[PDB]
Amino acid sequence: MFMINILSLIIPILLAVAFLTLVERKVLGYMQLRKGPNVVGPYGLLQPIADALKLVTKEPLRPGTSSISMFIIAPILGLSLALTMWVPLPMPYPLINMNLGVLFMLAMSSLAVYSILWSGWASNSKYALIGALRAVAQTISYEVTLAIILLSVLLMNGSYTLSTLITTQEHIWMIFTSWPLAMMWFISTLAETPFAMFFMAEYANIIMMNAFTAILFLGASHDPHTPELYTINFVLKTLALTITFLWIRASYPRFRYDQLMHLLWKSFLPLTLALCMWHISLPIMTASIPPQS
Amino acid sequence: MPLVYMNIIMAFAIALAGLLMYRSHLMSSLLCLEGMMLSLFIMSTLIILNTHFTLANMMPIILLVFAACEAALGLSLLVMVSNTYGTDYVQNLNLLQC
Amino acid sequence: MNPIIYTTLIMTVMSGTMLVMISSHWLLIWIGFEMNLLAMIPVLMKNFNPRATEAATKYFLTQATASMMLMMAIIINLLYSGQWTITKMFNPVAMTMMTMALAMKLGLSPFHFWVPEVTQGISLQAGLLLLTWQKLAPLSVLCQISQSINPNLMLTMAMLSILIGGWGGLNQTQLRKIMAYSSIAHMGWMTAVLPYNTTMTILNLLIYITMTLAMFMLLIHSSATTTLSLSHTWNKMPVITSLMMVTLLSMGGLPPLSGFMPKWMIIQEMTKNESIIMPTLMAMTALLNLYFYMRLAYSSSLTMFPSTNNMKMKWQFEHTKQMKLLPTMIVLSTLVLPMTPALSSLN
Amino acid sequence: SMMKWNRERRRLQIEDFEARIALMPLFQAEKDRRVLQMLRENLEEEAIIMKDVPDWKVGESVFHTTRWVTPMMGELYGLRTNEEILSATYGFIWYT
Amino acid sequence: MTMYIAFILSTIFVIGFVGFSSKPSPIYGGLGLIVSGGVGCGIVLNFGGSFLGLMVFLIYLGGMLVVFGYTTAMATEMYPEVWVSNKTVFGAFVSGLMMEFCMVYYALKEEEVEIIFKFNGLGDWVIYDTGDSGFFSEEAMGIAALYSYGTWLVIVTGWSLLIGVVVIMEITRGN
Amino acid sequence: PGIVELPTLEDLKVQEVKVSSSVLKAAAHHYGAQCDKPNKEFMLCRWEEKDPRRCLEEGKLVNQCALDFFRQIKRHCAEPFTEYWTCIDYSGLQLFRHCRKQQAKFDECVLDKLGWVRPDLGELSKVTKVKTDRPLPENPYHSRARPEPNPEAEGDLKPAKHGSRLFFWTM
Amino acid sequence: PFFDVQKRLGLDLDRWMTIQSAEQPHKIPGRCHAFEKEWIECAHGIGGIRAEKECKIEFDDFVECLLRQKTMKRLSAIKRQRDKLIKEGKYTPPPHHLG
Amino acid sequence: AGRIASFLKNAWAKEPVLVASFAIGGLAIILPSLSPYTNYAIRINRATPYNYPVPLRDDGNMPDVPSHPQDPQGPSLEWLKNL
Amino acid sequence: MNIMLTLLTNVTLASLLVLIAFWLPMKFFLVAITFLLFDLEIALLLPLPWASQTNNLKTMLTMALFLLILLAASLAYEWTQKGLEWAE
Ligand SMILES: CCCCCCCCCCCCCCCCCC(=O)OC[C@H](COP(=O)([O-])OCC[N+](C)(C)C)OC(=O)CCCCCCCCCCCCCCCCC
Ligand SMILES: CCCCCCCCCCCCCCCCCC(=O)OC[C@H](COP(=O)(O)OCCN)OC(=O)CCCCCCCCCCCCCCCCC
Repeated sequence: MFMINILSLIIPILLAVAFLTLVERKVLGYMQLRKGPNVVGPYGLLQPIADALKLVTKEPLRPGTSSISMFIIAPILGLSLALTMWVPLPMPYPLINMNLGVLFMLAMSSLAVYSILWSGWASNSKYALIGALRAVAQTISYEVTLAIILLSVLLMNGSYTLSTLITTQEHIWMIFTSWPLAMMWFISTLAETPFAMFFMAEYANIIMMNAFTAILFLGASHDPHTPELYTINFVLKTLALTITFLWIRASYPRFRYDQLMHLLWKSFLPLTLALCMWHISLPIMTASIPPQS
Repeated sequence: MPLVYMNIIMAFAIALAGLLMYRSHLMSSLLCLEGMMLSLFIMSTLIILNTHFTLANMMPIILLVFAACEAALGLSLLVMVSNTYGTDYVQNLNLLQC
Repeated sequence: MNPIIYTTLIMTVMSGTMLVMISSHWLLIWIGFEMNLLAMIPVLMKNFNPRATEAATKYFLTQATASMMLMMAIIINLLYSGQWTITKMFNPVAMTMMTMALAMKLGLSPFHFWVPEVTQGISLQAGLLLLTWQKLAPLSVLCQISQSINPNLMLTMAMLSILIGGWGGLNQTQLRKIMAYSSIAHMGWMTAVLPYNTTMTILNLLIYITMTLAMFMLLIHSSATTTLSLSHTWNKMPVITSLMMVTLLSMGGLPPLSGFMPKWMIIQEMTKNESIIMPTLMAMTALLNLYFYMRLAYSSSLTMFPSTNNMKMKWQFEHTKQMKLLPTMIVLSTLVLPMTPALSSLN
Repeated sequence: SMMKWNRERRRLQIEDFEARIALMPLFQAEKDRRVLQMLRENLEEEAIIMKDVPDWKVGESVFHTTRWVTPMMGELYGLRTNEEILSATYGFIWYT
Repeated sequence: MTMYIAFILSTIFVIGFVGFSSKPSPIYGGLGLIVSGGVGCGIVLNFGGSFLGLMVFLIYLGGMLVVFGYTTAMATEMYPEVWVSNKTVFGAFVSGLMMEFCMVYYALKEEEVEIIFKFNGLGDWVIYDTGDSGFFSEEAMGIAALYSYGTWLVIVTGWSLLIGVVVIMEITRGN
Repeated sequence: PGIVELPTLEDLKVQEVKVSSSVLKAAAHHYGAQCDKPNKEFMLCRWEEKDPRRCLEEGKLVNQCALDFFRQIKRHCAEPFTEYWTCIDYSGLQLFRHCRKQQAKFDECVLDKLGWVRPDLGELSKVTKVKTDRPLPENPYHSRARPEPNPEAEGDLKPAKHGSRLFFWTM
Repeated sequence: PFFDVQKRLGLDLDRWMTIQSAEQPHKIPGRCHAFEKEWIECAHGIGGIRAEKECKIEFDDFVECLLRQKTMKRLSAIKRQRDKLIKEGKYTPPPHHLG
Repeated sequence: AGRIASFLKNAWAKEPVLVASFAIGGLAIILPSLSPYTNYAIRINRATPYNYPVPLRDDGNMPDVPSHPQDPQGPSLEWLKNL
Repeated sequence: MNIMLTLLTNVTLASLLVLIAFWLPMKFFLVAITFLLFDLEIALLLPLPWASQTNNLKTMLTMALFLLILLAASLAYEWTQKGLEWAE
């Protein structure tokens, strides 16, 4: 029945990808004195169905100067990635308990840059070429802060096994030991994230990033007998983070590129190095090095 | 010596031959370059893991981290030769006739 | 380049070469070659002229190709013996594979087409580094594995290098091309004796090295880039051409001018190994190097050449460079033939 | 708080390791019998299958030295169901 | 049979190399190389190289090859070429397939060909040992010893990387 | 090139312990305490002899004492054994953390019924000596004869006869 | 090395990893540790010329362990006749072989 | 005094980031050889037994090693128990 | 067996969705190199969590700190000599 478990994950995540959009528009709506989708079905419950089947009935126009092969495989990778990093999440018990789950999460999430890079190239337009160039450099700039934060975070965890994160936190949320890193981590997650697909690809990244941040910094207690306790806690924590993720979507003017690079390489990277230096010696400092096994 | 072991070996040979003759593009030439180290990284990895050389697992990652110094310098040369001549085309590298 | 940046750049080039000569592990050897390449390119790209960019690209492509081709040979050795030491390799394919990779980085066999061009585009001062210091590390490795070398392959590399070294230099006018083709011919001379005796290779190394700085740095002091430009040196600096001519005569290998010392000992050592057709051929074609050596010597000091009116201006001013190590390099490269039994010191 | 909890985990890990140490020798004897049983079965099959060959007497020592080479995974199982090879060879690597 | 995992990934690695070794478009060569890099991880992972394999996916795939995509996009030749643009690309593609067809078919039939090395070889599943790693991942302990037994490999590796920075800015400075 | 000696199937017949891993780990701590000498001498054979075929009778003893160790805990408080190992088996990592009361319900028999004590931290990890009949192997690696080292140069240095002896160079 | 500076000052730069039977972390052994130990110990203080011929069986056995070549072909011809024998129904695998 | 206090004021006014990272790195690289716990850290690291403690051949006069894991002889882990 | 099975079905649903979708109806290169050089430095300091449990931890602390000091130096150099500042 293991295959059934995959569909018991991919589809609801796909629906979860579908259904937080109404949350977004109504949160973004009610924020600006507005109402959000509330006329199509009760409180816009059927609004996601109101757009999806319309989109699939819309003809997918293709640019004349577009390489079809790349134009159709770039979304293939984009969706394939966006629904793959959901598999090793230590949600109650992960589908895959890869001993190197954190590395697998990073390598495969850093692969998303290919989709946007190919989309700009395959589209073959002046707008698409720069937009791909801007998006990728913004993205490829920000794994170095991503990797260091996660690396330095995991010194006090014990290994890259994502299931071990629960044991590490247990007593207190792990933010209380690395809250300078949490703001370091959370901000970096904002910027790293056919056309019908591209909704799904980046969007699962939005929730999973917050799901990834949820387990990493704000853990829960996984009772061996009853697993529903971790389920509710995990969902509630990743909902609060995502609401915050859209809380800041309509609360700041968007970053400009020169500051976007300046913010990292001159005010985020050097501080990330110091915290990593702080969190590499502190387990040694207090003889609190964790067990890998 | 298993079938796969020399599936990398020929892959290195094909990558070497691809780098040993240029068609028209310096980027494509560079692609065969770190392709050769990929098989080189790959080939070393099977040897060390198969032989349980518990201390040689160092070598693969530093094989990659040092092949990068070639690559990083590699394109950075090309960006120079593709901004004076404009094109990465390698037939424009004959200005040193005499 | 900021002098502090340039000094550290040279410093790691020497460190990269030095690491090669002092590393037992095969992997560390490839690291030393990697660091040497990593910092050789910026030195060539110091003038920032298109010829330099051309030369650096050619040098990088052939050196990086041989570097990872070298790395492949080590892995095969690991594949067949599980070793990492430099004592004697255990796979005949790896023997040729690395011999090809090591040799290409010296530019002697058909793997030499970069050497004339890479030194041509880059500046004269950086050329001294390329043809003197970048030629010890690959030679250092070759001496260490001289036990397992394949004589049939290696001597074919020597014959071609000397033949191409003389023939190529005959047709060149740019004195940078003259030096590289002479350097290739000298490289074939030293490279022929590794299967027989590594010590004679070393002696050929120091004598060839000192000779190259003697010629190159004298060329620096004269500030000349062509044979015609070198011709005018007699009017401004008559002395410079006087020693420069005697260096050319020694470079040919005419006794008692030292520089005949390596060729003499190289012939003698191969003769002890019952190889007697081989010494004769290289010795006979060694005269080919002498022809363009005399040709360069002819139109610099032996016969004065039509100077220029503006040359009178140069007489009034004086050189500012302190030409460090130039004098003792000339003497050490022109009079040390009587002190040949110092061969025992190298052993 | 992390200092106190982490040391608690280290005390937990060594106790877990203590269980593994105290319980390892039984499997060493068990794995010892298993491979020797599997080798003896392979040689017994060899003494049933291969007679027509000119000179391939059973149980030739591939290694010159009279030591005990650790049996390499191939001739260990070798002549078994392809599922057995797949489970024995990859197994742990694929169990995830 | 999942036993085909023996050769399936390795032969895909070969055709991945022939894809870009035949000099297709630099974007296409990147596609061919990352595909080979992607399947190359499978061989390492099937051998136990989780940490080493994922690093290829990290720096080789998400790193090295991305900056190649950056440079190639910057070049943006006025007329990008396709795998059909030159028949030589297809000619090499059919050629590279033919040599691997010869090797594989020779491997599957006689198992004793003599190209360069002795060749030989059955399914790769043999060469594994029958030992156990206990509680320590043999790979992880190997690379963790970088800071313990390799305190000299680190210095030369680190020093070159900093020197790697100085050279990069020195030759791209542009005067 | 040599007979690969292999003991027959008849000698390879032990009373194999038919217990799962969780029950093994639950009683592992007390197993090591009260049955060290079988295991201690067997693995000394495994490390000294360095040959599986050389260590078979000791392989008989370790399993036999395991059965001898697994009989009294059946005879005395089999039921507390069940509850402990049925909770240990639940854990995917066999975590001893979420088994404390059931652990207490185990060792209080052996404290008073069998007179055993739960080993403390780092007790079974102690390296220990063993008194065994087994003689020290003459060459565990089956080393053959050794090559004769090259003779060492003897006699003091003397001046080189007639100097350099390099062509006409006399001294 | 060409210049054994590490020999003079007596500090280990690259000898920790040069062979597989060194002080491996946590004493995890190499696969051919036993054979390499014999080959190294046989070929010590003998010189490359003499040791290459004298300690030959040590190197050959260690090479076979390192490469898994000769006994692999022993297995290859094991299966070769098996497929060439059971196919025409000359013999049937026993129950333990079947599983 | 005057120069340094102004300089830190000069630093910490316009930019707090680099002075924060320099400080955090400063403690992170000085403090290692200050506290009496890095010796504790290496001791529990050595305490964790990965491989088996292979026994030694008993032939008399080694009172250090025990004849039983319950014996008082040999190393004592009680220091970590309160640690 | 399990891993690629999850990958296979993931792309397959990605395949079926897109198939019915299109059938039913100098500065930029500069930092990209610096990121490359930095990223390779990241891989060097990745195995740290296992390295924290070595027996030679005293030499680990100096060595592991050495990378971060040296890596920061590359950033510090790149910043000072114009460079890392967004070029034009
Ligand atoms: C013993 C103690 C050891 C550890 C001590 C650690 C040091 C002391 C604490 C340092 C400061 C706190 C940690 C670092 C924080 C970032 C530092 C930094 O660069 O700031 C200035 C940076 C840059 O500010 P700037 O660009 O104006 O100025 C920087 C300095 N100069 C001018 C020189 C460049 O601030 C930002 O980047 C602004 C925010 C950008 C993102 C926009 C969305 C923000 C959303 C905020 C609300 C949500 C927060 C969620 C948090 C996570 C929840 C899970
Ligand atoms: C192996 C075979 C021979 C090989 C070498 C052959 C060398 C000669 C031929 C070279 C080939 C080219 C042809 C000649 C070209 C000469 C070009 C030249 O520069 O000529 C002019 C030049 C001008 O010299 P000028 O600067 O005026 O200085 C004069 C001294 N004040 O003239 C000069 O610069 C010459 C200056 C001569 C200075 C020599 C000083 C000697 C001092 C000897 C002291 C002895 C002390 C004895 C003590 C005894 C007791 C202990």
